[PDB]
Amino acid sequence: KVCYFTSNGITHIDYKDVDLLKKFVSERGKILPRRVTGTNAKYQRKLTAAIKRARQMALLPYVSG
Amino acid sequence: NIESGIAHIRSTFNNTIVTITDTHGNAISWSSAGALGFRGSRKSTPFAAQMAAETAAKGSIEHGLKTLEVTVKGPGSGREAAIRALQAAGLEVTAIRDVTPVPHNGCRPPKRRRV
Amino acid sequence: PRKGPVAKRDVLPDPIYNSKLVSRLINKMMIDGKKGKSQTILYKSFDIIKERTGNDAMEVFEQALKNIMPVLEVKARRVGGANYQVPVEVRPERRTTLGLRWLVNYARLRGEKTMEERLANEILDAANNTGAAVKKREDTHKMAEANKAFA
RNA sequence: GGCGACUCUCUGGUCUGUAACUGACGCUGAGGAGCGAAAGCGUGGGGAGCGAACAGGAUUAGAUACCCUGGUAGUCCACGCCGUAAACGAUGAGUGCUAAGUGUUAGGGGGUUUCCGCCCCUUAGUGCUGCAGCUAACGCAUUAAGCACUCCGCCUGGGGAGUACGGUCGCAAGACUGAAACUCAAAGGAAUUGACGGGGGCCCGCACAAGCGGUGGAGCAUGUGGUUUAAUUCGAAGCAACGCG
Ligand SMILES: [Mg+2]
Ligand SMILES: [Mg+2]
Ligand SMILES: [Mg+2]
Ligand SMILES: [Mg+2]
Ligand SMILES: [Mg+2]
Ligand SMILES: [Mg+2]
Ligand SMILES: [Mg+2]
Ligand SMILES: [Mg+2]
Ligand SMILES: [Mg+2]
Ligand SMILES: [Mg+2]
Ligand SMILES: [Mg+2]
Ligand SMILES: [Mg+2]
Ligand SMILES: [Mg+2]
Repeated sequence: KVCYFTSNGITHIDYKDVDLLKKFVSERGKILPRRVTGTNAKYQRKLTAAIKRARQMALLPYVSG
Repeated sequence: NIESGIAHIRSTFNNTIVTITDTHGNAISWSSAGALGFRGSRKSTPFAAQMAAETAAKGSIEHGLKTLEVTVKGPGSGREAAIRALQAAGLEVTAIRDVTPVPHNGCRPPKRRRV
Repeated sequence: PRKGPVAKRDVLPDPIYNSKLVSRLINKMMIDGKKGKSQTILYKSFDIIKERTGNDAMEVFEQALKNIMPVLEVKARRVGGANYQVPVEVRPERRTTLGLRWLVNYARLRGEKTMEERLANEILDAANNTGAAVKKREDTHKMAEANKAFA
């Protein structure tokens, strides 16, 4: 596996960048593990924050199917 | 006499629901676990799930029901047998629902049984 | 036994009808190793079948078996602190066994004086889809279908 | 001790690198002061879910339990009190020194390389394995239970007893401090061999299951118990005594 954020050289994850965050959630809406996505620990923290901010303002869903 | 309808899969250790309702959730006939004069452990068998599902299906056929949209909500005891029984008429399971709390310990569950 | 299945011993077919199926019955009916008495009863009972009906006794007898022989039986099973009579498919070998046993058992409980008559009369009752050995086959099925839940 | 949705406000520490500055300014620390899970307590709120007590239903010889149905305090909030836990790594703090191997968290430097990436080195955590050494053994092993030095706390057979008395603290519950008489010849630790388990695994035997025929009921024979007798001779007692010597 390889980290999307380390490989592409992304050092900051916007909550508003929806299309990026859709790569790291399930069909149902649940945040995908590091085992599946292969992302780094530091980015997985930054990502998770971004997901949770997105869900607050209805950019991403809590639960959906 | 409505064409389309719903059923609602929600399964635990030994509890499952699948009532026959309309598109807007107005009831017509009902299936959930038993209902059929079965009692005790027999009530939670996969066999008894079939006979509950058939009996609610044949109740709804008389209301001109042709198709049943069913949900998905985790695995359990007698869920697959209940679908097989409903495929006497034939239908689909498109939707996927859930009964889970978004907190681990949203409400505090009752204490573990010492048995 | 623990080791495995065992070689099931074979019986010879019989000096009139040429029937393994009916030599077995002599042996079910036999008491104290008196095979002569059981042969005599059988053969006498089959005469009596042929006179009353007109058809071949063997035939009526094999018609009778079909009605007596069960297909499903319950089996006692302790699970927790309550018994669940579980339904099981009867093996082809065991079907005959339960067939003949019930025929011979319920034959002996009839009110006719002689055994040859009791056997004959019971064989005819099974062919009529009534009697005691049939009612037994009905009652085993009722219990099996009542506990159809289990598998 | 603990801390897990999100956001903002205020705020503490740690790590890395750099060495411009300070120039032993350090370590430990009785008493003291503070913080301190849960339960508990006070006042005022709140109360979905859960649920001591309590009630009912079962279960059972009984069942003031386990299981079921309810359910009060409490669990939550503010402020105050309490100051204890197997508050555990059952391992005081500081410092140095003493093979390796491999994960992982947050950094740093340096390779060929455009980065990504790979590789080497390195600091501080966090794990696993394992040298020497240590250990009663189990085990510990650069996150030492090794080798050293400093300072603090604590132990001195088991009971009696964390009790009594006194004292301090506390609204109370109680906490802390803490004996003796008397009594025993053991309490203990680790490991070993067994046996056992309503532990696990694998097997076997008319052990069960599948069958067939009995015994237990009757009369009688026989042995035994008991009772009786002048004596009812002695011996055999679950299986493995009782048509046994
Ligand atoms: Mg002191
Ligand atoms: Mg509390
Ligand atoms: Mg209170
Ligand atoms: Mg309760
Ligand atoms: Mg203590
Ligand atoms: Mg702790
Ligand atoms: Mg301690
Ligand atoms: Mg200090
Ligand atoms: Mg048996
Ligand atoms: Mg007797
Ligand atoms: Mg004697
Ligand atoms: Mg003796
Ligand atoms: Mg003996």
